[PDB]
Amino acid sequence: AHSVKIYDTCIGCTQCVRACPTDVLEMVPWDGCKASQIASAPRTEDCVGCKRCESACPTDFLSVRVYLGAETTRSMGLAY
Amino acid sequence: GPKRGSIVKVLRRESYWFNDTGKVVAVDQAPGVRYPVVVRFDKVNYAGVSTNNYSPDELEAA
Amino acid sequence: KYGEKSVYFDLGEIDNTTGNWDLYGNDDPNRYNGFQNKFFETFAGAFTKRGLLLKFLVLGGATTIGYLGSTSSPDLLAIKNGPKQVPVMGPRGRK
Amino acid sequence: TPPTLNADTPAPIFGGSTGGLLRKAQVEEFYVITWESPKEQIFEMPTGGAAIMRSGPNLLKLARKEQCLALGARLRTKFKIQYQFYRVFPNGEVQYLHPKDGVYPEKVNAGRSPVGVNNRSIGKNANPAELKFAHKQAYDL
Amino acid sequence: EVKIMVEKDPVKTSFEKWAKPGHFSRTLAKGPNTTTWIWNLHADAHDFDSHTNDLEEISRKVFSAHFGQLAVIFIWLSGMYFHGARFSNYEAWLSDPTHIKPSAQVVWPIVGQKILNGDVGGGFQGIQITSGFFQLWRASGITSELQLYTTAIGGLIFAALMLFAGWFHYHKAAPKLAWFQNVESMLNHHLAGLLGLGSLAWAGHQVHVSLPINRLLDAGVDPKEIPLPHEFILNRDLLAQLYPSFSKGLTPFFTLNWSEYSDFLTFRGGLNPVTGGLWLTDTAHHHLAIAVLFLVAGHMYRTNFGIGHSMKEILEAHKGPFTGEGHKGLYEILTTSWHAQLAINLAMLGSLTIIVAHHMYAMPPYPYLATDYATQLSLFTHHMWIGGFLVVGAAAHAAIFMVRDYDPTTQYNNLLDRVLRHRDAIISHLNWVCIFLGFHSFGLYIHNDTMSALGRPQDMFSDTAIQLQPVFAQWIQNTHALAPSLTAPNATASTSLTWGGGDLVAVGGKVALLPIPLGTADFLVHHIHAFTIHVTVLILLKGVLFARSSRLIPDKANLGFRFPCDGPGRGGTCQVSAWDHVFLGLFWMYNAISVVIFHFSWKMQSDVWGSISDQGVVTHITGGNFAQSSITINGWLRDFLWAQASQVIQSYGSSLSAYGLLFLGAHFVWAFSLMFLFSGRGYWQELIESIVWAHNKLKVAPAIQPRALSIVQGRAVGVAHYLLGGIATTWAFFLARIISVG
Amino acid sequence: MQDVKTYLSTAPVLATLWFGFLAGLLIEINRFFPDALVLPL
Amino acid sequence: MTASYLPSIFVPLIGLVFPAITMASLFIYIEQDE
Amino acid sequence: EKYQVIEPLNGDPFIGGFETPVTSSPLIAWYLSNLPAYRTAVAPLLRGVEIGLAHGYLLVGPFVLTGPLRNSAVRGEAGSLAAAGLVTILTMCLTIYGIASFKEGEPSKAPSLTLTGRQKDADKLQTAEGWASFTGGWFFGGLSGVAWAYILLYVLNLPYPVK
Ligand SMILES: CCCCCCCCCCCCCCCC(=O)OC[C@H](COP(=O)(O)OC[C@@H](O)CO)OC(=O)CCCCCCCCCCCCCCC
Ligand SMILES: CCCCCCCCCCCCO[C@H]1O[C@H](CO)[C@@H](O[C@H]2O[C@H](CO)[C@@H](O)[C@H](O)[C@H]2O)[C@H](O)[C@H]1O
Ligand SMILES: CC1=C(C/C=C(\C)CCC[C@H](C)CCC[C@H](C)CCCC(C)C)C(=O)c2ccccc2C1=O
Ligand code: SF4
Ligand code: SF4
Repeated sequence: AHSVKIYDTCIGCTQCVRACPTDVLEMVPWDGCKASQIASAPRTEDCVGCKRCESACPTDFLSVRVYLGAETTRSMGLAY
Repeated sequence: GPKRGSIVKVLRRESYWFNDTGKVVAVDQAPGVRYPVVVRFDKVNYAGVSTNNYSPDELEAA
Repeated sequence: KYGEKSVYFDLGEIDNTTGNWDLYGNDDPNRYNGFQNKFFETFAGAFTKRGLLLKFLVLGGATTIGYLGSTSSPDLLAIKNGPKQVPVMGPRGRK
Repeated sequence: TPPTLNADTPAPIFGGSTGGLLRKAQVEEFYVITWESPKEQIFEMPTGGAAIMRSGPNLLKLARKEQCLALGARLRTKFKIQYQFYRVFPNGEVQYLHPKDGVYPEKVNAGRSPVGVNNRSIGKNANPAELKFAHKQAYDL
Repeated sequence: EVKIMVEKDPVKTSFEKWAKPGHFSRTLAKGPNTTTWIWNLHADAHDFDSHTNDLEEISRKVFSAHFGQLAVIFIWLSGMYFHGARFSNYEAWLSDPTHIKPSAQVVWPIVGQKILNGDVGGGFQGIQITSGFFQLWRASGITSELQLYTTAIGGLIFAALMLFAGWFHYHKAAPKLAWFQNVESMLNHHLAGLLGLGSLAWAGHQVHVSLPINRLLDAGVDPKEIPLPHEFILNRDLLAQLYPSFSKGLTPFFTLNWSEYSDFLTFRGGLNPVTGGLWLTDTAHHHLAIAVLFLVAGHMYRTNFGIGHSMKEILEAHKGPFTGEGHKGLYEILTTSWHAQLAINLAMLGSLTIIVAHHMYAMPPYPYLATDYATQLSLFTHHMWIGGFLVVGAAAHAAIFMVRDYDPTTQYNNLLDRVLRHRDAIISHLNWVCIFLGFHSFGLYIHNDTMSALGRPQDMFSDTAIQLQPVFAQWIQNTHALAPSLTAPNATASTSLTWGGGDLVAVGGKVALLPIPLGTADFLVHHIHAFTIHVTVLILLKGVLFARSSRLIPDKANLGFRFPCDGPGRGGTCQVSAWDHVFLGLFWMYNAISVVIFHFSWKMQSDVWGSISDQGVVTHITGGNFAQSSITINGWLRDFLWAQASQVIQSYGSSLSAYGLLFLGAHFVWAFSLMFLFSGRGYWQELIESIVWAHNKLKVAPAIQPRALSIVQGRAVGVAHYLLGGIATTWAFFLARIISVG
Repeated sequence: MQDVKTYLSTAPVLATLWFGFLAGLLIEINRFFPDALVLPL
Repeated sequence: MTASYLPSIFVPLIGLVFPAITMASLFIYIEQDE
Repeated sequence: EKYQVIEPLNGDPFIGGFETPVTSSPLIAWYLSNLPAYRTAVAPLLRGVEIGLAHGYLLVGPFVLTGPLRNSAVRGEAGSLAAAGLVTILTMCLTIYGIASFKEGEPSKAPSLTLTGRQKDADKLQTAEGWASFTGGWFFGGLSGVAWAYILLYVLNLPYPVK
C-alpha cells in the first residue's frame, strides 16, 4: 500500500504516466501550466514501488513522489 | 517577472542550483501560471537537466 | 477450459480455467481388509485427538529423555564414565 | 464509456511453458488481456517463449497486472494493436481495468478528477517533529 | 558464391578523430559535463555493436582489432626472445641443466634493487624465471644466442607486418559483409591450412632439426661441439649416422613401406630416462598424424566446387520427437551475431586450456621440465586461471547475445525456445543438486572436524576410520595402466607414469613422475570440485536464461544487458541483470580455481615431488601428510597455509623479498576491494558534495563536475580489485615456497 | 599537424609525459645522491 | 558436586525439551489469524 | 516428423507446467495413484498407518549401522530407540502443522476435479479431523514398524548380507 503524491510544480509532460509499468498514474485537466494538465494517482493500490515515474520526471526536484509503505501481495510483485 | 536575458539567483531551497546564477529564457504572462519563469544554467543537475521553472519570488535581481 | 476450441477461459468452469485439478487422486473405496480396519481403528484411534496427542508427546519425551540421561551406564556414555588418567599440570605449574 | 464484458474468444497458438498460472490464480485473482489482430503474427510471450496470435479476437490468461501491461505496451508500440485487460476473482467476479474510461492514461480526458495532488512544492512539507504522536505523515497534509 | 569482395578506400586516414575523444559514440561526442563521461568513454570504446547498426562496419572493426592484438602478441614474443638472448644464462644452463637456475630478467642498481639479482648459477645474477622458455628452446634445438636474436628480429618484423595488415584492411581495402559470412570456406581454410599445414611444418622441423640435436645433447656431446641445424640437411650422412632410416630417402614414404621409418617415428609411452620428458620421436609421429587428420577433415564443407557438406542442411536434418523443430534456425544466429560465436569460442578455449594444464603436468613434454618444480606449478596454475576466466566470459557474452541479438520471430519451436520454456525446472533441479553436493561434501569435512575436536577419531571419514574409496577412479587407473598389454598392444609403456602401473623416473636425484594413489581424501576433494563447479554453472545459467524476463520483471529485455536495478519496489530488485550474474560467477570461479590449485600443490608436494638417494629411497617434500591431514579444515589451515607460508614471510633480506612484498600488497588490495563491494553510491555522492563545497570556498572547483562512481562501476571496481588481490596473494605464496624448496 | 598537437595535449598523454619526466628526474637524483635520510643543509 | 546427577537431567531438558516446546508454541502463535 | 511427445499440462498452454513421460505415464501414474497418499476415498487413519509403518521400518537401518554405539553390544537397541525418537519428533511436527493449517469449520482444500473434468468428493485428509486421524495413525504405524524391524533384525537371527 504505497502512496504516490503529485505536487504543483508539475508541467504535464506525461513522462511519468508513460513510464508506469502498472498503470497507476493518469493525466487530468488542470490550470497552472502551459500544457494545462497535471498527473494524478488514483490506482495507488497497484503501485509496486519501482520509482520509474520519479526517474522520468524533469524538475529541479521531483513533482511526483513515492513513499513506500505497507507491503501487499500486489506490492511485492508475487506471481505465486 | 524578470526580463529576458537577465541574470538571476535561485532562492528555492530544494533546488539544485540554490545560490547559483541563471539566465532567464522566457516568462509566461498567463494569469494562472504558478511557475512562469524559465531559467537556464551552466551545469547539469544529478538527473542531467539544466533548465527549470521558477516563481518570480524565488529569484534575485543579481 | 471449455475445451470445445482454442478457448481455455470459461467463467462457467472456473476450476478448469484456473487449472485446479487432482493429478493422481484416486477415489476407489476398497483398499484394506475389514478385520485390519477393525483392529487399527480400535487401537490406533486413541491418538486421534490432537491436543491430548501434544500433551502425551511432550510428557513422554521429557520422561524418556530424563530417564535415559540419568540412568545410562558408564560403559556407554564417556561423560558419565569420567576421567581415568592422572591430571596434567599447567604451563607455569598451575593446576 | 460502458466497460466491455467477456466472451469465449480463441487463445493464441502457444505450446506451453513453466511460466504460466499457479495456485495463486486458483485461490486469488488472475488477469485476462484481450485484443484483435488483422493477421497471424509471432510475438514474445511475457512469460518466456514465442506464440502466434490468431486473426481476430485473442484472449490470454496472465498471473500479474505487470505482465498484461507489458504485453499490451509491446502490442501497441510494435503491432499498432488496441487491447483491453480485466481482473478475474475465484468466485467469478470480473473487474475491467486498463482503459478505465476508454482513453489511455497518457492522454488527458475530461471527467477525470485529481487524486493525490498537493498544491505546494515538495519543499514546503512539514517536519516529522511537528506531527509527533499523530497519525499524519506530513505528505498527507 | 564464395569469392573475394572488398571496398576501396572506405575510411580516410587522418588524425582529426584522434582529437575528438568520444567520436565513436553519438552521445559521448558532445564532450563531458561530469566525471562520468571519462568512465563511459573508456568503457564503451571497444563495444562496436552498440555504436552502429550495420554488421559490415562491426565485422571490419573486429577484423582490424584482431590484427592489432596479433601485432601485440608478436611484440611480446619478440621481447621474450630478445631478453633471453641478451639478459640470460641460457648457454650455461644448456651446459648444466640440473644445477643452473634459469634467469632472463636483470634489474638495475638504483635504490637497493641489487638484492633481487640472485645467484642462479653460471656466473650470472638475475631473477629466476618460471615461464619454461629454456626448456622449450632446448626442445626446439636452440644452442646459441644468435638464433634467439634472429628470432627476436623476425618477431619484430612480423609485428610490423600485422600492424600494416590491420591498417590496410580497415583504412584501405575493407572486406564486405558477404565475405565474412562464408563460414564453410572459413572452416575449410582454417581447419586445413592453419592447423594441418602448421602441424606438418612443425613435424618437419622436428624430424629435420630437433631429433638429431636433442639426440646428441642426450648422448652427452657438449653444446658447443654439436653441428648446426643446416648441417643435417646439407649432409644427410650425419642424420643417417644418428637415425639410419634417413639413408633410404623418401622411397619408403611413396612405396608405403612406412615401417622403415620406425626408428624416428615411434609409438612409445613414458618419459625419456635422461631428461624426464616425452620422447621426441613420438612427438614427431603425432604432429604428423595430427597434420594428416586435420588435412583430411578440412576437405568436408561445400564451396564453389560442388562437393561437400552444407552446414544449414545438416543442422536442419537432426531433429526428433522430443525437441520439436530441433536445430533449425541456429545457422542464421551463428552467421548473424558475433556474440554467439564469441560465447561458443570462449567456452571451448577455456575448457581446452584447463585440459592443457592437466595433460601438461601428467605428461611433461619438455626436457628437464618435470624436475623443475617451480615451472610445473607455475604453468599449471597460470593456464588453469586463464581457462576459468575464459569460461566465465563465455556466459557473459552469451547473455549479451540473448539480450541484444535474440529475435523471437526466427525462433518459434526450435531448441532455443524450448530451453527458454522449461527453465524453471532446469534451475530448480540444479539448485537441488548444488544443495545436495554442498551438504554431503562440506558437511563431511565439518563432521570430521567435530569428531577430531571431540577426541573420537574412530568416527571420522578417513582411511583408518570409516572409508570412502574412489573405486571408479581406481578401476580407470588400473585399466589405463594395463593398456600396453591388451587394448593398445603396439604401445611400449602406458600413456603416463601417473597411472597405477609403472615405475619411477628420476633425473638428477629428483623424482620426475610417480604413480599417484587415490584414497578417501581424493574422493572428498573431487566431490568438492564437483560442488563448486555445479554452483558456478548454476549462477551463470540462471543469469543467461532469465536475461530477457522473469516473473519478477516481465520486461527485463527493455532495460538492457547492464543495468543496476529496477528500484526498491517489489521488495527490492537489486542485481536482476545478467551482468550481475556474471559478477557473482566471477567470485565463484575464483573460489573453485583456488581450491583446485591448492589441491594440486599439496598433493604434488606430498606424494610425487621429492628427492631420491642411493638404494632408491624416496623422501617427499611434506612427507606424505596429505592422506591424513587434508580430511579436516583445521588440517588444511595448519599443515598447508601455516606451514607452507613460512618461506614467503621469511624472504626479507634475500633475493625472494619481492615475493613477500607482493604478498603483503596483495592482501592489502584484496582488503581494499571490500570498501567498493560493501558500500553504496549515495554516501559517497553526499561526501563528495561536502568536499566540493570545500573546494568551492577557495574558488578552485573543477569545471567537470565530480560524481560518485555508478552502481555498476562500483561493482566492477570491487570485483576487479578483489580478484587481483586474491590471485596475486596466491601467486607470491606459490612462487616463494616452490622456489625455496624446489 | 594541428590535430596531432591537439591529441598530444589530452590528459592521459600529458600525464604520461609529465610522470615519466618526474620519475626519471627522481631516479637520476637517487643515482647520484643515494641513501639520503636527512637533509644535510 | 553435591548432587552430581542433576546436570544429567537438566542439560538434556534445557537442550531438547525446552527448545521443542518453545518453538512449537511460537510457531502456533505466529501462525494464527485471531 | 510431426509426432511429438511433450504436451502442455492437460492441454492448457497457459498453466505452469508440462506433461512429460515422467509426469504422465501409465506405469508412473498407476504407481502414484495407488500410493496411500492419493487414495482419497480411504479413511485417513489407515493411510497414516501404512505410511508410518513403511517409514518407521526404513528408518531403523541407518541409525543402527551408523551411530555412536554401532561397534558396541547394544547397537540394535540404541538404533531402534533413536528411530523411535525421530518418529516421535515427526509426530509432533505433524500435530503442530495440522493445528496451524486447518480449522474445525473449513470444508476442505484438496482439488475436487479430476484431469478429465469429472467432479468428485474432496479429500478429507486436508481437514482438522482428517489430519488429526492421519497423525495418530502415522504415530502408531511408525512405532509398530520400528518394533517389527528391530524384532526381525535382532530378536530373531535372520541372517542378512550386511545386517
Ligand atoms: C612510420 C609509420 C607511419 C606513421 C604515421 C604516418 C602518417 C602519414 C600521414 C597520415 C595522414 C594521411 C592523410 C593526410 C591528410 C590529413 O591527414 O588530413 C588533411 C589535412 C589538410 O590540412 P590543411 O590545413 O593542409 O588543408 C585544409 C584544407 O581545407 C585546405 O587545404 O591535414 C593534413 O594534410 C596533415 C597531414 C599529416 C597529419 C599528421 C602529421 C604528423 C604525422 C606524424 C606524427 C609523428 C611524428 C614523429 C616524428 C619523429
Ligand atoms: C622445401 C625445401 C626447403 C629447403 C630447400 C633447400 C634444400 C637443401 C637440401 C636438399 C639436398 C639434399 O642433400 C642430400 O643429397 C645431396 C645430393 O642431392 C647430397 O650431396 C652430396 O652429393 C652431391 C652431389 O649430388 C655433392 O655435391 C655433395 O658434396 C654431397 O654432400 C647431400 O649429402 C644429401 O644431404
Ligand atoms: C570509494 C567509493 C567511491 C568513491 C571513489 C571515487 C570517486 C573514485 C576516485 C578515483 C580516482 C582517485 C580519481 C582521480 C582523479 C584524477 C584522475 C586525478 C588526477 C591528478 C593526479 C592524481 C594524477 C564511489 O564513488 C563508489 C560508488 C559506488 C560504490 C562504491 C563506491 C566506493 O566505494
Ligand atoms: S513507483 Fe512504479 S508503479 Fe508506482 S507510480 Fe511510480 S512508476 Fe508506477
Ligand atoms: S539499493 Fe541500489 S541497486 Fe538496490 S534498488 Fe536501491 S538503488 Fe537499486
